[PDB]
Amino acid sequence: RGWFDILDDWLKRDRFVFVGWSGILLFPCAYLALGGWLTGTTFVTSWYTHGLASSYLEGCNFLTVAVSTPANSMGHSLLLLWGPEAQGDFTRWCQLGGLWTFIALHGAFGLIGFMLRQFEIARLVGVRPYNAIAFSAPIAVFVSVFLIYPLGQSSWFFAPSFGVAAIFRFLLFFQGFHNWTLNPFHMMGVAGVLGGALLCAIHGATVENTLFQDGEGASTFRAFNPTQAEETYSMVTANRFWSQIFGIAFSNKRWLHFFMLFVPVTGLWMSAIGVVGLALNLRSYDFISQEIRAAEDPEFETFYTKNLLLNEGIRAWMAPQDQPHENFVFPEEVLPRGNAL
Amino acid sequence: MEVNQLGLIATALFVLVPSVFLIILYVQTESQQ
Amino acid sequence: MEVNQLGLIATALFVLVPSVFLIILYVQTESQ
Amino acid sequence: GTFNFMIVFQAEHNILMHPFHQLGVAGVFGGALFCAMHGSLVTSSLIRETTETESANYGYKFGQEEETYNIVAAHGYFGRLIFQYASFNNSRSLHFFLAAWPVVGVWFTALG
Amino acid sequence: GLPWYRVHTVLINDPGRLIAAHLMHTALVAGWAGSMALYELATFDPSDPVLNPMWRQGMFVLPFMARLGVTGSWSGWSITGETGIDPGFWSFEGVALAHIVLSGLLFLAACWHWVYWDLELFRDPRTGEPALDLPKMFGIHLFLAGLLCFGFGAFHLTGLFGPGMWVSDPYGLTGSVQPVAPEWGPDGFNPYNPGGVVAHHIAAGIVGIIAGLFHILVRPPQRLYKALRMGNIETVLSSSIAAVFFAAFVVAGTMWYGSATTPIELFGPTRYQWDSSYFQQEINRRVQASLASGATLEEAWSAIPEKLAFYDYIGNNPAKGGLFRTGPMNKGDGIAQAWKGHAVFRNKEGEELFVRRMPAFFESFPVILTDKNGVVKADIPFRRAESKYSFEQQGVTVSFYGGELNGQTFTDPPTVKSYARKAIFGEIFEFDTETLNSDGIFRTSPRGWFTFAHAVFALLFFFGHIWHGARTLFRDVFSGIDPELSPEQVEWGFYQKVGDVTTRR
Amino acid sequence: TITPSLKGFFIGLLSGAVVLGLTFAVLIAISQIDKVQR
Amino acid sequence: VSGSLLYGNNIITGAVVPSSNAIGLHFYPIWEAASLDEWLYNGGPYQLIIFHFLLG
Amino acid sequence: METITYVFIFACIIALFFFAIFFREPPRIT
Amino acid sequence: DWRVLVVLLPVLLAAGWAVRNILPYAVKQVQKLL
Amino acid sequence: SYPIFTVRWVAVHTLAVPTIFFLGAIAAMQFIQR
Amino acid sequence: TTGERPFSDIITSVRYWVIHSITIPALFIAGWLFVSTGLAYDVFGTPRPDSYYAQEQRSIPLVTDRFEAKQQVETFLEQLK
Amino acid sequence: MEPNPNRQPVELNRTSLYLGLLLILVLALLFSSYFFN
Amino acid sequence: ARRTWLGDILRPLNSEYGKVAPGWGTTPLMAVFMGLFLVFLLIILEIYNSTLILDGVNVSWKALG
Ligand code: CLA
Ligand code: CLA
Ligand code: CLA
Ligand code: CLA
Ligand code: CLA
Ligand SMILES: C=Cc1c(C)c2cc3nc(c4c5[nH]c(cc6nc(cc1[nH]2)C(C)=C6CC)c(C)c5C(=O)[C@@H]4C(=O)OC)[C@@H](CCC(=O)OC/C=C(\C)CCC[C@H](C)CCC[C@H](C)CCCC(C)C)[C@@H]3C
Ligand SMILES: CCCCCCCCCCCCCCCC(=O)OC[C@H](COP(=O)(O)OC[C@@H](O)CO)OC(=O)CCCCCCCCCCCCCCC
Ligand SMILES: CC1=C(/C=C/C(C)=C/C=C/C(C)=C/C=C/C=C(C)/C=C/C=C(C)/C=C/C2=C(C)CCCC2(C)C)C(C)(C)CCC1
Ligand SMILES: CC1=C(/C=C/C(C)=C/C=C/C(C)=C/C=C/C=C(C)/C=C/C=C(C)/C=C/C2=C(C)CCCC2(C)C)C(C)(C)CCC1
Ligand SMILES: [Fe+2]
Repeated sequence: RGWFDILDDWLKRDRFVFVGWSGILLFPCAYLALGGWLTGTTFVTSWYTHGLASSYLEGCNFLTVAVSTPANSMGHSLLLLWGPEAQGDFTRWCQLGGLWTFIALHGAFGLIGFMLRQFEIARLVGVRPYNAIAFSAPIAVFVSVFLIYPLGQSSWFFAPSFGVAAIFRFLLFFQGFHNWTLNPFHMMGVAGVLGGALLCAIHGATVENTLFQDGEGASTFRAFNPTQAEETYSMVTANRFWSQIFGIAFSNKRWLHFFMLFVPVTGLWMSAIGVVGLALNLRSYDFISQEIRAAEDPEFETFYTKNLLLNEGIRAWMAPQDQPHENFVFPEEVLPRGNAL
Repeated sequence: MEVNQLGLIATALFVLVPSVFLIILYVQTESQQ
Repeated sequence: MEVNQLGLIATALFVLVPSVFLIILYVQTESQ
Repeated sequence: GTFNFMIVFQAEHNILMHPFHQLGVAGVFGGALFCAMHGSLVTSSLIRETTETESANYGYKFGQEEETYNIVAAHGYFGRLIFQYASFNNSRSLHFFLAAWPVVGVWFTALG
Repeated sequence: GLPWYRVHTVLINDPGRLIAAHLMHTALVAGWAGSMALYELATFDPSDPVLNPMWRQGMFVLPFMARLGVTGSWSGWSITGETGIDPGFWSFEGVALAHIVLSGLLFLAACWHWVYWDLELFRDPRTGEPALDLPKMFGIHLFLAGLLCFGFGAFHLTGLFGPGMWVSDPYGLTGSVQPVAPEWGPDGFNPYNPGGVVAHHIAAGIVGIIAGLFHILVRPPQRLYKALRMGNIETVLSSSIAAVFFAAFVVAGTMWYGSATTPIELFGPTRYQWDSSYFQQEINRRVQASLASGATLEEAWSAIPEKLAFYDYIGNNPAKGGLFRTGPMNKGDGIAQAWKGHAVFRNKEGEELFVRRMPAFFESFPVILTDKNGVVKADIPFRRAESKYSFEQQGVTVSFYGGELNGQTFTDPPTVKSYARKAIFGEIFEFDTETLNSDGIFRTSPRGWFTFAHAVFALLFFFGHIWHGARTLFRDVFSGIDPELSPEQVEWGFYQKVGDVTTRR
Repeated sequence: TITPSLKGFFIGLLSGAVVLGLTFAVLIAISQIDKVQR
Repeated sequence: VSGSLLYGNNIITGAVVPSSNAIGLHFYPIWEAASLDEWLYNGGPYQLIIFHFLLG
Repeated sequence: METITYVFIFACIIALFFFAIFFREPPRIT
Repeated sequence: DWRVLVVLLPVLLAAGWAVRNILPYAVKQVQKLL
Repeated sequence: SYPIFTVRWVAVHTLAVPTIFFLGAIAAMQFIQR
Repeated sequence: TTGERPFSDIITSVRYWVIHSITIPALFIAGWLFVSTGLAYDVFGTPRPDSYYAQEQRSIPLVTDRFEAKQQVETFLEQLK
Repeated sequence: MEPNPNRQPVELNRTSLYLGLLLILVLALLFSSYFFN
Repeated sequence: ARRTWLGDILRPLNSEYGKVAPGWGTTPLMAVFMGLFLVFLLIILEIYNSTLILDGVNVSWKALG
């Protein structure tokens, strides 16, 4: 019964918000990532890193406000407050993009803290730790996208900035420069997310329409008791229904709920891998066979060659404002354009 | 189309090797029960 | 050497298919 | 061709900046999240019916009348992961929430 | 029946067959190494380390042999281009042979240990159950690890008893295997200092010996044994995976940014060398200094070694590849033959013009010409009808200094434009595209392929860590929660401390 | 010798120490005052 | 625009292409075409497919 | 050859569908 | 500068006001910690 | 006999307090003109 | 169920609203002042509508050096003095 | 010397086989275009 | 089980399964090495990152001559 054990006691008390040992990492870091994002979006500009306004103070609304990435010139600098870039000056630190590293790193340690909490609470309660395991998928996306991707690039400048329209911009960048929609790892992600949403909706709907009549009321919610031993819907009728509508159905509730874990988690992991490739401009940009034929045969046209024309438009039209440090000057006559437009 | 020749053997094997593996485990499961 | 590159897939399936057949029969024998 | 359609749609309609598309993403991302959540929570709270050498799935038999996981145990873990009252203890309300969130998000993105 | 995803769990309580599986894994890995080297040897062109170095030929294990001092072939060539050497037995071939003989001896060991699994050594003398004393194993293996880490650095890297390692000048021109002296001061933590690699293995080696010794004599505290399930071989798997992905991240990173152990003559340049125009500045330095020392234009550029000029070319940028663009870089832009010369563009007014270089992000990039001050004075227009900067209007010409086109000037717009189109890639080379039937699309280098693979495996191994760590700490409920978990344990307030049933109220 | 960034390092290092230590000084105390009965 | 496998597409790039802008919203059944060759050039299959699919 | 490969794989999936539906392990109650 | 105390004054009065209305009840909780 | 200051108290005010301050600043912002 | 005071019971209590009918507007006013005084601009370095560009300037004042970047935006700010 | 007591039978039910084949066939269908390139 | 010459030799090396030092043992000392090793990785990392800048430590290729 020493101090360590006394603190364990106190951390693990059953209270409205459980603390745990993981709370020591989670809570400060989660609160600081979120404070940094609300602080930056309210007050802080992107003028010096990006030539953009990005805060409510400047006239931005909820969609356009962002905590923007540091200037490309900062490389992959940690941009510590006390570091040689900002030399302790909090004002300069904001103006140089320090809040982006602040948010990203405190955010990274918070996700760790959060998944530690999932492990901690599951051990204390005596459940298997599959919810923690599932949470590995959001971690993978976060690190690959916000950390790995810009680390393979020239700077943090090219990571996503923390904001609604700034993320939209990130999406469009990845189409035009990486042709990310063509990437089978994104496609596997798409099918995991869409497959997830489908499973979510189809499983909720099935339970609600194979219910057992357990209460007298038109409102079927009242007739469930959290401690009842009985399944509250018929798996048998659900199974016959889906077998006759769709041909196959689930017959094993355990497989079903595992598959629900499996689909979206795997989807996310696959997309993380592909972003890791893009860290290196290692893209699924082209099909070589298509380019060779099309170079030689100017009547050959597919949706594949149509979409690269659009990526070419995107790059040339957005690059100068989206990468100001490159001092891209594209005179009117070099801009790719179709007829009339 | 000027397509990578090894795509064919790669697709074939990518398909055949894992499938044969599955079949092997299935048929020997059925012969138990 | 300017060989027939269809020969590689031909050789490969020549071996894999019938060999797979035998392996499947043998394993299902060992489990009954 | 799909990608072509969605790139042109964005040029001509700025769909990313359209609230109904944003609700679609909310409905699709949330759908995937809650699929994972519900799957991981039911999976987390399976009742030991098997040994370490067999699939846990064999602990459920088709049409058995008892439930095959402990929802109070799942509630107790998830309520403590967040706080008690952000966690469901009624399986009907939970599965209706599961159904409604993606359905409505996608209604909206279809309406977008 | 075991499900397919669990078949190998039959080793968990069977140390001999575990060893036999590890032996078999080691066999397959050493056999791969031998087979890969032999394939590379069968496909490598040693005849031009200037313009057809190994990293252009998609060589992957070759450079790791070269890094540690294997540089010659029994055939008389060496990767540094000298001819008529006798490398002794430790040629590329001898090394590939060694690993194959190794693979074979490992294979037999595995058979023996699989059959003779029931060795008394593995049984706990008290209880007669199989049992591994993992804390002591750790100390033994750490001690070995330290010995070898120490000797690697003490003897091999020094050249004390051994060859050293690949070192080179900052511009990867004059590399060779050299013995390296330890750097013991603060610059040995500089990743670009090879002497730090020596110091590291000497110091870390000794620390390994000491810790090994600690870990053989000193039993783990009871608190820690219980906390980390030190009775459970899977806790070692979880921490071992963790360590492995730590290290895989480190090695992807130093491969991508570059360090003393990933030199550009064996792996190719980094993308940052293009980003910062690293080679271009050195090149311009040399010409400026050639001209200050009263050399003609022709003379100063002809003095640029081709090797240096080839680095200043975006086709060797590892960030210009594609995921399904397979094979060696030569399969894309072809096999570099000659440096054509440095291209100078001038408008009709004798102004010198500068082609804006393609950045690594861009699959395609427009041709824009500028003056020393950054101002646009010529381009290739997309829309012709309102174009004001066309090469035709501006009278752009290209003159070549050095290389094969030295002293030549082209004025016909189509040619001028054509060299302008290559000048965005940097320095302009002649390529053989026929030999490999090159398709003209940039591929990444071994630097790229290595970083991609190791960053992906690392990320994947993080999930391994999480999986087997969860299984170690929740072994008791792997198969399900206790079927008599009552609500008091799980409902709120019942216990002051969560799950601690001794704190009711 | 002793450079600005090296002073900055020690500033960071000491700040972290303070913040961790203070945080743990607080947690030791509260856990000592408000124990579980058992 | 070529959409089918035998005309130089793969699984990723192929498509049944939408019908001609020249048709607009006009109904274009097979029997409104002079011939299948016309119907295929102008993208008749798309309409046939989407109308049957949406009904079905 | 690529055409053949694509259509072959597709055909296998359709056949798999056939077996998965009409030749499933039939579900048996309790 | 002076703007800071402008900003900070309501939050001092806020805390001061809450300080007053809760002080009595807040001491009974501390006595109860043994 | 409830406690007034709890861990809970603190998490609530850790968020609620700067939320309001922030809402006041963003309110003042709607009257800024160029 | 854990021993803290129910939320529903607090926000209907008279004592609660006696404190918070002060503490909420004080915080709302504090925040107002943070902005209305101009302090928020100076703390964070956020440009005022008149100080994005110098009068005849349309160059963004974009940071271009890593370790001189502090001196760079300091220079741009004086190009408004 | 005794025969090894750690051996175990492996199972793959028919549903798992249908699922695994579908996974592989669909994976092949997705990547095949990239392999041919 | 099968006894062998090499097994008898190695025997005492695999003979203390489950043996532990009481209580916390050396754990406080471990934590000193862990804490030191962290600071050491921080320094190594920030040197590579160039937020730590030291005299005579040119973190560039140009530190090969
Ligand atoms: C507890 C969780 C936590 C965690 C994990 C982090 C983690 C981080 N923070 Mg954050 N921070 C926290 C809480 C936390 N913070 C709190 C509570 C505050 C409020 C003050 C802040 C405020 C804050 C700011 C303002 C900044 C960070 C930054 C950082 C980063 C750099 C930290 C660093 O280099 O440490 C270095 C120090 C250590 C690692 C401490 C090590 C402990 C040593 C080994 C012990 C030394 C003891 C000594 C020898 C004994 C006495 C000596 C003698 C003098 C007597 C990192 C991502 C920076 C950042 O994000 O930049 C982008 C940054 O600018 N933090
Ligand atoms: C049918 C359309 C579709 C669908 C379904 C998807 C689906 C996906 N896309 Mg793709 N995308 C599409 C179209 C689509 N895409 C198109 C047309 C393009 C143009 C090229 C892109 C471009 C694109 C990019 C550029 C990227 C994706 C990514 C992704 C993945 C996002 C994963 C995720 O949940 O991130 C959500 C983020 C996380 C899970 C990380 C952790 C988040 C933590 C948990 C949040 C904590 C919040 C905190 C508590 C505070 C909240 C409160 C605060 C707001 C106040 C997913 C696989 C991403 C990806 O693959 O990366 C792996 C990515 O980078 N997409
Ligand atoms: C990884 C562990 C480790 C180990 C085993 C060593 C080992 C060594 N260091 Mg390194 N060192 C390390 C980490 C390590 N260092 C780190 C992380 C840094 C910061 C980047 C340094 C910075 C450093 C400096 C600046 C110097 C050394 C020196 C030395 C040597 C002993 C010097 C002596 O007798 O003074 C006592 C040393 C010790 C008791 C052991 C290490 C204590 C710290 C790390 C260094 C002490 C600085 C020293 C007093 C400076 C004297 C010179 C002065 C004129 C500046 C020895 C080879 C010195 C040397 O060889 O001269 C070039 C030296 O000047 N080291
Ligand atoms: C770390 C491993 C590694 C690395 C980095 C390299 C790197 C390289 N090799 Mg080597 N090689 C390796 C392992 C490796 N090799 C092994 C193990 C073998 C034996 C198979 C070989 C055999 C080999 C040969 C025979 C050749 C090379 C060549 C090359 C070069 C070209 C690489 C290329 O085009 O990739 C192409 C890479 C891809 C197309 C990416 C593959 C990614 C796959 C498709 C992902 C699979 C997805 C999966 C199914 C996802 C679903 C899972 C989900 C459902 C859960 C390059 C230097 C070539 C060269 O130039 O040598 C002179 C060459 O001819 N390599
Ligand atoms: C040193 C590395 C290492 C080791 C020794 C193990 C060992 C084990 N794992 Mg773990 N694991 C690891 C890494 C490792 N794992 C990593 C990195 C991951 C994340 C991908 C996992 C994820 C994981 C899961 C999710 C599970 C295991 C399980 C197991 C156990 C049964 C596995 C089995 O029978 O395979 C059976 C596998 C096959 C029959 C075929 C595998 C075919 C794969 C998909 C592709 C083939 C790749 C190729 C052969 C070569 C490898 C390439 C490269 C990595 C070298 C066994 C104790 C299982 C377990 O816990 O049982 C209780 C389990 O459920 N592992
Ligand atoms: C954009 C999509 C998206 C969001 C917003 C999101 C959000 C969340 N998912 C959580 C959980 C999960 N997510 C899961 C699966 C998934 N989650 C997905 C997608 C998302 N998940 C998908 C697609 C899946 C399917 C696999 C699982 C399985 C879980 C959980 O178990 C967990 C939970 O409890 O869910 C109910 C919660 C983690 C809370 C937390 O860490 O607190 C701590 C907060 C921290 C550490 C701060 C992190 C800081 C972040 C990373 C950076 C800063 C972000 C800014 C402040 C805001 C930026 C906003 C602009 C970008 C617009 C949180 C509500
Ligand atoms: C979206 C899903 C929500 C569905 C709604 C239904 C949920 C069902 C709840 C359980 C069964 C029904 C109980 C009915 C009751 C009901 O549904 O809720 C009412 C409940 C108020 O509870 P009181 O204890 O005030 O009263 C008991 C009530 O049950 C009244 O009946 O709401 C809250 O808990 C308010 C506190 C949130 C404020 C917390 C802010 C600070 C949090 C900081 C911590 C951050 C997160 C943690 C870090 C990770
Ligand atoms: C960064 C930093 C820091 C920190 C910070 C913090 C921590 C902050 C916080 C902050 C906060 C914490 C904030 C908050 C705010 C919030 C807000 C601003 C909100 C808003 C809201 C709204 C507006 C909403 C509304 C609505 C709607 C719209 C609809 C639905 C409903 C509702 C009502 C929700 C420090 C100091 C450490 C230092 C360093 C730097
Ligand atoms: C017996 C004997 C012998 C012999 C031996 C031999 C001859 C060996 C060989 C060996 C070898 C010959 C080996 C090999 C190996 C290989 C392997 C092991 C491979 C692997 C691969 C992999 C694993 C891959 C994977 C993949 C793919 C495929 C695709 C891409 C992606 C990845 C990478 C994932 C001697 C005489 C010496 C001695 C005595 C005895
Ligand atoms: Fe369910």
